[PDB]
Amino acid sequence: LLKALRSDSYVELSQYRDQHFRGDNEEQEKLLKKSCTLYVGNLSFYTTEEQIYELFSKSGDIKKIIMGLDKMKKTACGFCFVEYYSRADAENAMRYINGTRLDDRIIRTDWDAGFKEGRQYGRGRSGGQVRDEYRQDYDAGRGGYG
Amino acid sequence: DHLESLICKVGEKSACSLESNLEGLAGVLEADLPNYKSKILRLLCTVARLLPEKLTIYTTLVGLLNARNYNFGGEFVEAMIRQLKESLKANNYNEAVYLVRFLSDLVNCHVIAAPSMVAMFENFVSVTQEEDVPQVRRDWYVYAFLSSLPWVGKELYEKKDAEMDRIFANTESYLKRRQKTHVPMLQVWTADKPHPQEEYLDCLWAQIQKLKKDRWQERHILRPYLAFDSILCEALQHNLPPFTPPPHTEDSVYPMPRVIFRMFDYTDDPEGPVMPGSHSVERFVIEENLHCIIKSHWKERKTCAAQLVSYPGKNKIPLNYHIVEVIFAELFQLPAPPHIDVMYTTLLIELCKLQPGSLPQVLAQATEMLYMRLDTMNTTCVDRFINWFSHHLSNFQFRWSWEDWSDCLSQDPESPKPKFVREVLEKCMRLSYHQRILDIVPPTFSALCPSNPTCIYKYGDESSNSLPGHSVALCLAVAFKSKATNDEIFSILKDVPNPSFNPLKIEVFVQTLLHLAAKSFSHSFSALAKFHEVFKTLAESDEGKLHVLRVMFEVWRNHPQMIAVLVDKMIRTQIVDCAAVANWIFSSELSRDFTRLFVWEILHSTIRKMNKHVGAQSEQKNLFLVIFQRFIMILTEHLVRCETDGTSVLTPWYKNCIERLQQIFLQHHQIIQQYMVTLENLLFTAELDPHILAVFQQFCALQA
Ligand SMILES: CN1CN([C@@H]2O[C@H](COP(=O)(O)OP(=O)(O)OP(=O)(O)OC[C@H]3O[C@@H](n4cnc5c(=O)[nH]c(N)nc54)[C@H](O)[C@@H]3O)[C@@H](O)[C@H]2O)c2nc(N)[nH]c(=O)c21
Repeated sequence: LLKALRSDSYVELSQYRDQHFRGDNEEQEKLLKKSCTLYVGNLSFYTTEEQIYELFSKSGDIKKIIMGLDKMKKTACGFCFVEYYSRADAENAMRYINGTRLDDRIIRTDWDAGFKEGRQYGRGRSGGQVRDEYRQDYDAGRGGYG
Repeated sequence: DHLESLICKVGEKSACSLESNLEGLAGVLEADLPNYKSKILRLLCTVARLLPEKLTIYTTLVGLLNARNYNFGGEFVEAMIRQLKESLKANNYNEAVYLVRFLSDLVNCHVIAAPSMVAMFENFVSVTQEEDVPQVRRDWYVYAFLSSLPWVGKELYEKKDAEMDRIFANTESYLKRRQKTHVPMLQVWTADKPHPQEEYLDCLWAQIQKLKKDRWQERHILRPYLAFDSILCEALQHNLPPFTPPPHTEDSVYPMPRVIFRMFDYTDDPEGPVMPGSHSVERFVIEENLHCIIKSHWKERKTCAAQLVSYPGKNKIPLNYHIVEVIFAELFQLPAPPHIDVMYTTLLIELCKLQPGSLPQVLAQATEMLYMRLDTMNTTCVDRFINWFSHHLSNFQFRWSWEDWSDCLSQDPESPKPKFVREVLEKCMRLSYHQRILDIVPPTFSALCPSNPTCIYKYGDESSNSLPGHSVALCLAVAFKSKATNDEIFSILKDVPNPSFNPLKIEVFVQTLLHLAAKSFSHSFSALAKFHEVFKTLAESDEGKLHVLRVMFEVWRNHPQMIAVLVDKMIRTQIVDCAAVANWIFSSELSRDFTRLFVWEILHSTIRKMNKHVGAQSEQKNLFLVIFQRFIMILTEHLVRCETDGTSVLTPWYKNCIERLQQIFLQHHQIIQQYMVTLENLLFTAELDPHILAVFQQFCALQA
């Protein structure tokens, strides 16, 4: 074994950490490092569960996909969760699907500690995702302005 | 840590020359020999085994260290031989080859005496003399020898040309008697034009013949040690102890034979460097090193693309072409690619990003070529092509010059090209939507576009009051809306006549439960899970499961993706079993969509789930037996009907059927190997039409 050949940067944990996560940081990472669930960001509002299934199945069999919804309008707000049956399949989505297109948008994947009720809603004051509260630009696939 | 980084980094980006860095590293290692000889020996043996793409860089380093310290050189060599035996013992023949090549090139570095290597190679070729041993065993030792020649052939001949000629005689005689039964099962194309897809050993032999004819002179390999002729020449060499190939045992596993992928020649790149020919050792080395690079960096797509693009050689080559070719060679490799299919898609995207002014064009060109050669392309490879191309298109706004492929519009809809376009468009829609795809294609292609994936209800606003259990379902529609329980729906299904197993009860239950959930996948999954108790009851029978599938299909036959996800869910929740799904696939109901990709994706997904079932060897074996039977039967019927009606055997339907059977073996060869006796005695016997039997004999040749 060689350190250089073991390199797997795409599978490394990101800097994100659920602040609402009922638990310690060391514990949240403990779950992230064995998770088979991924958070997917920057999705178009008209991106469907079917399209996410077609794309993410290229790295393995999907157990469940939970679309992110506006805590008020209860509509797709631009993100989702994808759970795989095995860790290896989630990793290949992190290595090869992450950073590629879905509806002509570059999507981002990140390890997730595990789904829970309520985590599928936008924590944004307006209902959608937090990030949309600050964006200045006009995103046709995100409703427009912030 | 520190030493490992130094050794692994030598040869990379540097303000200094390679020779400079090499001599600079030899010095640093020599100095650490007293306190870290053990660690240095291990690290060197390791790069020799895991970094073959840098073979000459490290053989030179060893040569320089050997010159400064003859003792260390002898320990290194001894250590290499030991690792080789352990590699062979562990059935790691693939890594064993890199070690044999490392030892060979060491001769050029004046570390190992030429006679020693010649003696070892003689023992390698003697393996072809062993009796009652797998051909794949004999092949490997022959391959290990020949694939080493590009590096050490010259030296070995200039010192023992007499001994080398005896070896070549025995080698040639052996190659002449090998069986080629496997070839047809591993070729990406049956046509021998424009490029024959050659058996790996026949190709390598031809390349070595060309090298020998050229006085052992090749123009590609980088040999840093030629810059240290002063030091190395005055360096003492070491002898290799007699080598005895570990005897064949029932636990011996050898590499399967291969067929060389080939799609390019110098005429595909006229305004570029002259592409080394299919029968030159340069082509072999180039491809082997690029495959190795991908093997080393497959987990890091950006780093992998950078390493491929920075690939070095003694003379200029049309690298972009070699890179794209090697990638398709992996993607289309039979039985399977070395890495997960999706990696190749992202890898090509990363390469386009790195060579924006040249790679995209070479790729569009290759895509054009693959399309135009689709007529004799194997179905397994076509599936990967379809999946790559569509995925690729979705990352570039689905932009493509479809009019360049209008030649398919005037062909039989079952023919390869038009079928390919239809499957691609269908795949693109799954990554988008109907109207989207209908707009990206010219009007003359609207026909080849996928129909709109709309649900189908037999008891809808089109139905009639004169339908079996009509009103019973209409009452269920309200039952589901009013949020009822299993027990409630059960009693509602009581008012259904029996034309245990009740066909109508199941039909109205499915035709209604699915329709009222035709919204999303989660809407269906949540319905199956809710009334799961009802499903189990209604589908306890085998005819029950088979009917659930037949109804579900008549409800979602225009939404192939929904069928797939529904079938996968029912199996995982025990609503149906893998056996019922396998029978359903060969049922007359899907006879019209039998050649469509979704059918085989569902089958293979079903087999995969079965392969994961713990403690289900019997069930798994039976799943394969059933599949083979159904194939043997439909293929036989076709073959007999063609002999009785004097019709064409090789029809598009037949090409698919026979290749889908082949695909079962290719995709699950390791498991199926356990069924050899049962298959030779009960299913694939001498009684079968040779067309069918040949597929089984090809499968057996992979490890015979
Ligand atoms: C990015 N995510 C999100 N998630 C998971 O998705 C669910 C919905 O959560 P969401 O509405 O995306 O919000 P988060 O809880 O995820 O919060 P965020 O990190 O956006 O909080 C940022 C904080 O920073 C402050 N802030 C100041 N200025 C700015 C600015 O310009 N931009 C942004 N974005 N923030 C700014 C904010 O006030 C705030 O305090 C939910 O379940 C969540 O867990 C997710 N999951 C994973 N595994 N990985 C991810 O990357 C994400």
